[PDB]
Amino acid sequence: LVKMSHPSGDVEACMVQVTCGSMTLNGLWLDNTVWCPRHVMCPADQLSDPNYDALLISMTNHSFSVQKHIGAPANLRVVGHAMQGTLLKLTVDVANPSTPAYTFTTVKPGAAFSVLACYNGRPTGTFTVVMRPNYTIKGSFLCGSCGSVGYTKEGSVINFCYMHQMELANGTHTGSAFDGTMYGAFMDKQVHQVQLTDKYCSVNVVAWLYAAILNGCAWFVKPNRTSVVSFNEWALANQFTEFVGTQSVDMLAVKTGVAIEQLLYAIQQLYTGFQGKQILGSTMLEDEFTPEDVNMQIM
Amino acid sequence: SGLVKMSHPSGDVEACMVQVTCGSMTLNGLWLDNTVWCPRHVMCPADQLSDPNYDALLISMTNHSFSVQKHIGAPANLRVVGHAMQGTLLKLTVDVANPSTPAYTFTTVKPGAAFSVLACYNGRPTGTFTVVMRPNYTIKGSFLCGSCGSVGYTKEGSVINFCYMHQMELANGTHTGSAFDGTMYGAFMDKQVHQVQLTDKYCSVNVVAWLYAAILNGCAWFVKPNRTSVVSFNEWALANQFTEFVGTQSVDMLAVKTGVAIEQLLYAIQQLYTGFQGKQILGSTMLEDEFTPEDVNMQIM
Ligand SMILES: COc1cccc2[nH]c(C(=O)N[C@@H](CC(C)C)C(=O)N[C@@H](C[C@@H]3CCNC3=O)C(=O)c3nc4ccccc4s3)cc12
Ligand SMILES: COc1cccc2[nH]c(C(=O)N[C@@H](CC(C)C)C(=O)N[C@@H](C[C@@H]3CCNC3=O)C(=O)c3nc4ccccc4s3)cc12
Repeated sequence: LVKMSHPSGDVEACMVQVTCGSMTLNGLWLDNTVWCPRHVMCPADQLSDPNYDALLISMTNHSFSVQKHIGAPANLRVVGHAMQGTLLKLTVDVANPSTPAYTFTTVKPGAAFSVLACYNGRPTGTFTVVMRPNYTIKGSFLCGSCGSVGYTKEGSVINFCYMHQMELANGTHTGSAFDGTMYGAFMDKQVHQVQLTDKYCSVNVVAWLYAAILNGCAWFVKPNRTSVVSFNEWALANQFTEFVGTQSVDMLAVKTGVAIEQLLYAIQQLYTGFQGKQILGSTMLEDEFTPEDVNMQIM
Repeated sequence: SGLVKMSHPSGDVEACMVQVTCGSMTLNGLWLDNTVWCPRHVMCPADQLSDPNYDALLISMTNHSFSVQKHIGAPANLRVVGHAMQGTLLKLTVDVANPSTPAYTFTTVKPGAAFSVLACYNGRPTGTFTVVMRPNYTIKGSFLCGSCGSVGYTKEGSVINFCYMHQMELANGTHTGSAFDGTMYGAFMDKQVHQVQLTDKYCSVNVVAWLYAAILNGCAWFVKPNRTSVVSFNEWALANQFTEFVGTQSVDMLAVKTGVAIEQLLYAIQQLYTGFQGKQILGSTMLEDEFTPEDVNMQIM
């Protein structure tokens, strides 16, 4: 089991640098559109309390500059601007000839996606995270990473789901979907913001227990069962997300012969502590791997 | 913690992966300029995998024995016009130079150092991850049948350093391969026989970096005034499944920034190994050695 992200090449060919005044960050160029965080527009004196409508009104196409540094580098001309939630939709005069097939999806808590971290329009690293139940991610981002992009891929279509915007007071990160809505209803302004209390992603804990059984670690499997409905009611009071079955979990159920309901019962017992024992070398429940991960990695 | 498993963006290496077939055997290869590198056991008949005679096998080959195809991006009219064997790898010469060859070197990676892996099947990139070379010359990767010829690399400036070509999964979950000079890591053999790795060890210098990352995040309950010298720690390490600590400039920057000395963390390690005393560090109840000093310097700064 490793943290496995998609190959980033197709997304690399879409990264650009966006400049507005003396401010810069990353943007994503698809077709004739460049997407980027709207706080490019924001003077340093207005970061803590910005008026984005007033700021956008004071912009012309000419306020915005877009540079591509990767591939055959190019200057693009901004021929239109618009604001969509927390994102800027610039229109440019050239279409990206390396535009992949893509959609815009919103990731759900517990689901994994790949992030391409960039600075000044240059990809520097790639990693994968799961969206946390409190709609933050446990990333690795520094000043200037804003506009870095998160995505999944089904076959050859890339599903863009995340554009990075902020690091909260705790170690964690958040950003917006490409409809422009910030995950977790956080605000793109320079203010201290307190996230909700996080939860265990139940379906990923289940996936992880199936991975243990697949590896010969099954000491926690008992005949006792907890129904999904019973589990989900118990989950409300215990900081666990609602469990929603999928095809991937069922395949692990069929492969191991252990029913989902036996592991939901197991989670309720192990949540109190492992009483001296370990599971896959761990003393705590692991929710950072998905059923798809376990399926694919241990095919 | 602000620490993730950070790989280099794979686009450079994706544009170099190809599929190499010899008879009815297939795996991945690496296309750079007029050369395609792939594991030599693509030459071996399944009946003979357990005991190959790669010298005899190579004599038996002609240029026409090998077929190379690039499926991704712009595809492949690739004709093999030369072949050769270098250690456990084949070096094939092809008549088209890869137009997307990155600046590259071949360097052997050392235990404790991290590198990016591009996992591929039948010439198609499917995933990327990063690993640290274990002190017993294995990596804890995620590889299935057909991943052979997948590549591990690091990147310095514009220069890709290719350090690993995938070859085997040992009887534990664990993986090994060769450097591009042709030598298998750990002197394993590329043949279909059971092989036992040497015992693995904690990478002391990476554990030190991780504790520094803890201090940088305000997690410093484990820091005491007590110290253990490098010499005394390294003598302790031979007795306790830890690698020799070798300090570097990257570790020094961490020590200066935090104001906690390496030797304080060497003492902390000796205590934390015996037990975390019901506490955790960066969300872990056990020492973590899969993050390098360079990792912490880059990701936390
Ligand atoms: C009292 O203030 C705080 C209290 C407690 C926690 C806090 N967090 C933040 C906060 O996150 N600010 C956002 C900015 C806001 C406006 C979205 C921000 O700095 N994003 C970074 C990535 C950040 C930085 C650290 N690593 C993270 O990934 C980024 O790349 C860029 N920002 C700008 C801004 C202007 C121009 C170019 C760029 S580029 C402020 C804050
Ligand atoms: C009784 O012998 C054993 C006892 C105990 C543990 C063992 N492990 C291995 C062993 O690993 N063999 C090598 C192959 C050898 C010869 C280096 C191998 O299967 N490589 C795989 C990747 C492996 C497979 C599972 N996931 C891993 O990454 C691969 O991709 C390909 N192999 C071939 C082989 C021939 C033609 C095309 C391809 S393509 C043998 C063995």
